Amino acid sequence: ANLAAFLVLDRPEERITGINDPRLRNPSDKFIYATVKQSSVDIYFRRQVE
Amino acid sequence: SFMQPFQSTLWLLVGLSVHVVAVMLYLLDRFSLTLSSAMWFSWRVLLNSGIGEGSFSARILGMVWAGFAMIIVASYTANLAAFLVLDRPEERITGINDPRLRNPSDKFIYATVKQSSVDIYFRRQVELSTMYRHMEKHNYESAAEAIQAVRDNKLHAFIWDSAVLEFEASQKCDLVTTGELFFRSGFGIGMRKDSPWKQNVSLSILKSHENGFMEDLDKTWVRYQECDSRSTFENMAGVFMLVAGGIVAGIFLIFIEIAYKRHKDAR
Amino acid sequence: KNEVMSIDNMAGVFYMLAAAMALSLITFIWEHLF
Amino acid sequence: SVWVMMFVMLLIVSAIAVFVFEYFSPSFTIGKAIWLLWGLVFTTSKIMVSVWAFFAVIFLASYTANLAAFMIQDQVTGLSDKKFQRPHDYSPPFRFGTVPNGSTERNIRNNYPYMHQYMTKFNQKGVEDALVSLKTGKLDAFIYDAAVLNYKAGRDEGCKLVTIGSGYIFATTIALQKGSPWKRQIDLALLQFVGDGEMEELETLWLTGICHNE
Amino acid sequence: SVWVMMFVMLLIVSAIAVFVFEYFSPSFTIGKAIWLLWGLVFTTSKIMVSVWAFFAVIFLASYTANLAAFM
Repeated sequence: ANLAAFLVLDRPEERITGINDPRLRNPSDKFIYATVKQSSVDIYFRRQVE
Repeated sequence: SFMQPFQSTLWLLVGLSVHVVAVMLYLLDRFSLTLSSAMWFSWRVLLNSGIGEGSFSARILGMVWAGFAMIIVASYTANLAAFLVLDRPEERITGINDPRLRNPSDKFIYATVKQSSVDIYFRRQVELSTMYRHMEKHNYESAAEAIQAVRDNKLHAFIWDSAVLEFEASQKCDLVTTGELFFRSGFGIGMRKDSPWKQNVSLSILKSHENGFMEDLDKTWVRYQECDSRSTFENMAGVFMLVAGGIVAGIFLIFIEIAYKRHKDAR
Repeated sequence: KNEVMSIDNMAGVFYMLAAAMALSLITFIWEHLF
Repeated sequence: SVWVMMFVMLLIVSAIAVFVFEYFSPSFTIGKAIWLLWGLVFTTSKIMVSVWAFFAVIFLASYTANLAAFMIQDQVTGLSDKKFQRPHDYSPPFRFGTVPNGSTERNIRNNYPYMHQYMTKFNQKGVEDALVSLKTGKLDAFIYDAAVLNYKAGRDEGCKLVTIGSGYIFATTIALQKGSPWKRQIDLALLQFVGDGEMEELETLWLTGICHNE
Repeated sequence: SVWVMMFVMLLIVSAIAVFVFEYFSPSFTIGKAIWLLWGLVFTTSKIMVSVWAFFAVIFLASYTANLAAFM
């Protein structure tokens, strides 16, 4: 039972799904994200708000 | 749950493979016991009574049949865990965000009571306009009508009075509140504007909120009642049907067949 | 909705039956003519 | 009644084997028959009972799958616990604290004054006092502005601090000067904003962390 | 190369237990030794190989769980 269980079930991983995740929304120091300066990503961020 | 769900097609394939076992083992004899011996070696291993002992090559192929049997039993236990845990279990409406409200259908009919507050919170908001041409054409006049419409399997779901629904979920085993709240407001007292009974009444109300009388009514009328939560199966019942019928039918073949073999021994 | 089906019909046994018949052929030829 | 089904059907099959013995009679039933029954729970009719043995594999697999059913899929209940209400009747004595001269302190002074005589050994100064004192175990838990605690619930490192129960609210339920002309207009406004769902847009903006995505 | 591991380790431990009972000789090798191997894949040192038999249950359970992985 447990050998089927902990090869199928929970605690398998933790995978970032998008901007809607709290790992971007509530930022942390153990999650560091970056881009390249003077880029278009800089633009689409510095235009939007939230 | 069921019978054997495992493809009577495949069951015939398994039974004809049992014939493959028998036919092959009795054909591999005379290369160097010939009537029913290797029959019962075969049905001993494949069923799973013995794995025990009993020139080289037929025994090799019997061990191959043991490999077959263990693969086949592993497949059965695999799917028996699978379709008791996994998919196709249900389909449960989660909230207003579901397409069963958003893209309405004729096999999903939803209703309320006319001249109600739900009528108000719908006809004020916007993007549920497609709701009304369903939601206005099937309505009711009292709560027990909706209750028995759930009882009579007439209507699928309701958006209604949260306290009342948590009661009749906790009272009778037919009902479940699903989702979050909607249009979160309060229940209070109705008074005229020139009625001077605002302020002292409000004072008494905050006294009731702070002195536990709210919790007093929550005990004395709200929080008592529970139903069970699923904590001798149709698989069990079907297996006792099949096995009881088959073995009693075997009993009433044993007498006649072995008695005719007693006639053969008399010959 | 996790696009699988609701038993199983893998080839499987067919390869295993073919392996078993192949082993029967590999064994019963070696008759001791010497 | 499942174990009853087991005993009944094995009594039947034992009786069947006794029939088969007494018509072999032109090796112990009461002995060996029961032992060989249970032995493949875990010479012709021996076969007829061992038919059950193949179903016993299913009676294996069912109680695999049933346990594969059940092995795949708090402490304090509320203010009514005498954990709070009798702290020195339980060893060690408890540790609960509030922000000094808060509203809840007035409400429990209306409720339990002796409890306040215990609670005044437990004052704090700020939020991370509460946060670290739970993450270091310096106090047991807390009772406060509970929606605030719901905010700080979804924000924890690994989310191992959960407030009272599943949102059970105890001591339940905009400032205007008296005689202002401003009641009716602001009320009509706010009941529109409640009425038109933008409150839920606010909810999506500011409320949830991890915990409602349990 | 799981099947390779199986064939190799069974050849090794089989040859071991055979020469073990040949030192016992003051039952068949290529006969009974192989059959009693594979039989609990699916006289005191015999026990020592059936230790594997308990791990064989695990070698059952793994290919339950692995197929429970893929199914």
